[PDB]
Amino acid sequence: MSSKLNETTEAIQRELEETTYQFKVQYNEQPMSAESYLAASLDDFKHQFH
Amino acid sequence: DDNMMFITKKMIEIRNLLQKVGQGSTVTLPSIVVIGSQSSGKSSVLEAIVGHEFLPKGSNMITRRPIELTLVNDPEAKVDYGEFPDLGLARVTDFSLIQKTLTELNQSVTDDPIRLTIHSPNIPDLSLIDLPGYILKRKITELCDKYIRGPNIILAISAADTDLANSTALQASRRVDPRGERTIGVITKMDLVEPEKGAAILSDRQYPLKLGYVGVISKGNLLASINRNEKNYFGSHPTEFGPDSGVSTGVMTLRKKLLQVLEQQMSSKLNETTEAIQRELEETTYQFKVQYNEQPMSAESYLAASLDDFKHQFH
Amino acid sequence: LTNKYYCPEVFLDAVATKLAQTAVLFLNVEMLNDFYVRFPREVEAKLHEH
Repeated sequence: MSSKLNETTEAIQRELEETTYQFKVQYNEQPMSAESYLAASLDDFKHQFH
Repeated sequence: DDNMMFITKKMIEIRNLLQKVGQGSTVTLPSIVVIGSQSSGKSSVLEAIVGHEFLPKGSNMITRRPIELTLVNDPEAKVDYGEFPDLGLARVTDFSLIQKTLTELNQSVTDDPIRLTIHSPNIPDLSLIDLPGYILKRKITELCDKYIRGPNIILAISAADTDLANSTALQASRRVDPRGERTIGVITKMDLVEPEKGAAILSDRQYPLKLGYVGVISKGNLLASINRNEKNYFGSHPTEFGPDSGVSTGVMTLRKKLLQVLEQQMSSKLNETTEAIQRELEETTYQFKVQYNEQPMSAESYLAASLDDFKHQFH
Repeated sequence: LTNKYYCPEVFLDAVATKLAQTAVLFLNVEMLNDFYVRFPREVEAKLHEH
């Protein structure tokens, strides 16, 4: 397991470095909670209706 | 005869609510007021204890503040437990703790009367209050005279050793009630008198009142005992004060009579009280009409209204 | 206006409009504004709760 530790570890880093650059190209890494989305939509619907 | 207790319990619950409505809730329902002279006052405290179960009383009492006892029928409840309304959610098992606290309030000594609530299957629900008995002293009579004046049902006690003319309790009950129609008398410490002596006292015409007098000697498993002795003792002179004798005695009949009277008088003040509450509901409803046109509102509607506003604003 | 029994079309149309308009005043007040006050609280409570 220890001997496989160095190879497995880098390979996780590889998958992560990829994910991070996909966060960078898609969405420009801007953070997002579901709440931050629902809040923005709800504040738009409340201005529209009133 | 459960339908029978129940009417009283809901009435006492109502006494407590009218009590608690608000600042203008001048209105209320009556209850038993207990008054006794010094030998007579000792007799009263002992009797009240004897009446449901043993409870901290006597020793030395300032008697500065009244104690409102409100009792609850306790069917389905297995522990003699009594609690303090303000001392919220606290239930006391042993009445010795009740003795240390309520005595800790007696030596603390406002004029506020501590409310009490006790639940025991043996006790019938009641609603008596015990104010200091006659013996600073002027201050004490001012209070007693006050409490007695209004149409409460007044429970005077009298020590047998003292003559009737002499005792302050019965004489003050005759100061505020000349007709004696709203006041019952209890003759205490009656175990040390001849039965002739009981007939002298339990029955008199010298100062007669509706509801009669009730002689009784009052002084674990103490309840049952005071009960077994009361049953046993009339046996010596069963004739002089036993069934069909014009006098009435022992704790069971007196409690029957108290039930009845409370139930009767309260039923009486019930219409005028209810009229009064309707008046205070009408006032509040009309103010709802002139102000806010009776339209509904919850705090959540008010905050939601304002936040929709602030959000359009900031955008 | 006096030939009202001669022009039942015009009369009935006028009866219809008036009823519609005074009916409309109570309708607006009692229903419409009730809707403008309750609707946003209702949408917030029920959305967040959902």
